Amino acid sequence: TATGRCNVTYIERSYSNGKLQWTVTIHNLLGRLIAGQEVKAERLPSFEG
Amino acid sequence: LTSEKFEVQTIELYSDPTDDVIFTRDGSLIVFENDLRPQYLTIDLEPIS
Repeated sequence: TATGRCNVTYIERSYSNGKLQWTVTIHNLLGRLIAGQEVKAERLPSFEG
Repeated sequence: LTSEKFEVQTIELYSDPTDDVIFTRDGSLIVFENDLRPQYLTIDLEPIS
């Protein structure tokens, strides 16, 4: 997001409403997270979170 | 259409090789174990006179 970028060691994803819920696993945080944040993958352009 | 109306995350994908023998490559690492997932291996037999 705006607040920063950090790397995820792996994700699990579990079910709410039938859309999966990815629950990732990260090292650290740059900047204060927010519920809504504008998300993009550092490594990938294609994905959106 | 998107994922909510879909249920399961991990789907065994079924395929029939043109090949008798299977080739591991990179992170392509075959495994057999049973107790955890039995549903792949099935042994059957006919006793004979």
